[PDB]
Amino acid sequence: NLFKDAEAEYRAKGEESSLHIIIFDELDSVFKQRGSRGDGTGVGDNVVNQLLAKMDGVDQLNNILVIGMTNRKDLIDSALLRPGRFEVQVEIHLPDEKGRLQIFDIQT
Amino acid sequence: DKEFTKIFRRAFASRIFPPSVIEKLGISHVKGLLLYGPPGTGKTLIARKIGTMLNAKEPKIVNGPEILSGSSEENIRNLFKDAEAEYRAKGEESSLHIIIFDELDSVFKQGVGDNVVNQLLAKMDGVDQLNNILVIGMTNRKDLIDSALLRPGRFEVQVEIDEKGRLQIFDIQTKKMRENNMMSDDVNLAELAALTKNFSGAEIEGLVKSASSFAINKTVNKDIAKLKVTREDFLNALNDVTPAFGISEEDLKTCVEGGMMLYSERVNSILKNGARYVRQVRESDKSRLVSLLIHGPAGSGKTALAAEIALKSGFPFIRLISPNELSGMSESAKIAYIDNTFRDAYKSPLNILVIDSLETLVDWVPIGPRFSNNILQMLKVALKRKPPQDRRLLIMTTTSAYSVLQQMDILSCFDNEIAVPNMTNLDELNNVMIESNFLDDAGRVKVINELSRSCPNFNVGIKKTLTNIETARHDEDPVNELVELMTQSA
Ligand SMILES: Nc1ncnc2c1ncn2[C@@H]1O[C@H](COP(=O)(O)OP(=O)(O)OP(=O)(O)O)[C@@H](O)[C@H]1O
Repeated sequence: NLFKDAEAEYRAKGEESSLHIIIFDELDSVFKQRGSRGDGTGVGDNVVNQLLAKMDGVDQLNNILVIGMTNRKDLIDSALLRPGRFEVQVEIHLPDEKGRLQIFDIQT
Repeated sequence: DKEFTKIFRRAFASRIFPPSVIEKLGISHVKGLLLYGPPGTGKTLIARKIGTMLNAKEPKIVNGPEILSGSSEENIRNLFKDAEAEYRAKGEESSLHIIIFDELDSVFKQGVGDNVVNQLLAKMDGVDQLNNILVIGMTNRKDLIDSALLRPGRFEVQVEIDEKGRLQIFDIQTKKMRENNMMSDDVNLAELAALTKNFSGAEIEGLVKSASSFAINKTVNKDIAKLKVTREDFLNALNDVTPAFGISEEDLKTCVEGGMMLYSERVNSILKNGARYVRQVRESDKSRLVSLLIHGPAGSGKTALAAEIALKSGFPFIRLISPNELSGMSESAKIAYIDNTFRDAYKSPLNILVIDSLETLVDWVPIGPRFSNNILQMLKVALKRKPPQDRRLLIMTTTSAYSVLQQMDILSCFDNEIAVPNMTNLDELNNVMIESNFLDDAGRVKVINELSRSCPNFNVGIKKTLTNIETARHDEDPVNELVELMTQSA
């Protein structure tokens, strides 16, 4: 239900469609490994399948950029770490001394 | 092509004969074909091409993970309705139906994933004699396949899935940019192929996009006509993408990083003997296994010499077994790593294998004495095993504890020994000094005079000489350092 606006604008205006960006906080919360097992309600697996279907079989939606912020990459399902799905991964590490000075300046 | 011939000749031959003969004799057509290999080999491509090439029924492509849904069993059983009805209508005349299940191991692991197996096994064999259905199972991980399916009569045939092809796919990708006169002539595609050794198609697309990205950056902080992709972007973008392979040929090149000096003729003699043995292995058809031992005082330099001989050999296959690779492993892991390293040397017409510091692999310490008997026995057995038919090995092992090996009685396993004595005459020191351009002529003439009056017999290893020269270069370039230091290391 989140992608309806992008689909509508794409269908309406071809390549003139503006850029729509949606960002998923706490990505590892729901999209854990889809082979966890447990013999119970499967709503924790069809969620990944739905997102993967709307992200891979996009039907040529080329005006969407999803940003995912997390603290533990290892827990993310491996199926989403491949070309065409979350390609670029940027690591943010601890600041350097000059960055420390910049942060101190900004804070004060 | 070889697999393409095997699968066609052996499996897909029975259907050619007139149907009545098959019906009468009772010969049974092979049912299962398992194509396996690393990701990106194109297993899906081959699966698709097989159906069209053989003029078979339109393939039913179904994703492995999508199988997840009693409705899963309903789908599995419904899959076979068309083939069952078609065979019922005609019989032996039914056309060949092919079903491909991508990522078989995803759902067919050792309870939807169990009921699916139940349905498939119930339909596949027993009451049914449908020889018109061919199921192709493709998986990147062969070990994960259920044992219930790994048995005779099911998936009998297993098939395992280059530089030129890589260049061709590069051309395929580049066509659009090259045609529109936006590519500089300096870019050598073959060079990029030589750089990309362990990359798959998606990685190639990624490198293309990143290299273009650098050209994009060059413009943005109406001259769009000058947007050109340069070789520098291709060189720079290589840092983003990464492969998932490994090579040890580099390890055999770093061991000689310090280079040769030819400070004495015996070095040339040893090299000559090595080139003789390599030729002997190359030419004789009876000598299918040659073992050599290279022994000498510690620090004289033995790994570098063997690595040099191996690099001069030029054989298709060369490898090194060094302690560094085994560090941190448990015993049951070392014994398997050593076994695998040997088992991978029997798949090529000519092979060279180098073993480094034999006594260190065995964990020898003289206080006990303590050592690991299992690895010792494994190596002793391996060093005498003849390779399979028509394949030839050359093994060179380096050691520094000749006496210990004598005690263990392992010495009977080697065919010949080569001794490498460390330099003792000041002439060799002069050669090394001129080779290392340590000092001018006057200093290099005074050093010998200073030494001759203090230490007539030199007896120092080359490694120590090099390190001493390096450390003396800084404190006091004049002789007043070196002669002392070396006298201290005598
Ligand atoms: N025959 C040789 N001629 C010239 N340089 C050599 C020769 N052998 C070894 N060296 C130099 O010695 C350096 C280190 O020697 P190397 O590692 O082979 O010693 P080693 O005696 O095998 O060592 P270890 O003491 O670990 O048993 C190499 O970088 C190489 O440049």
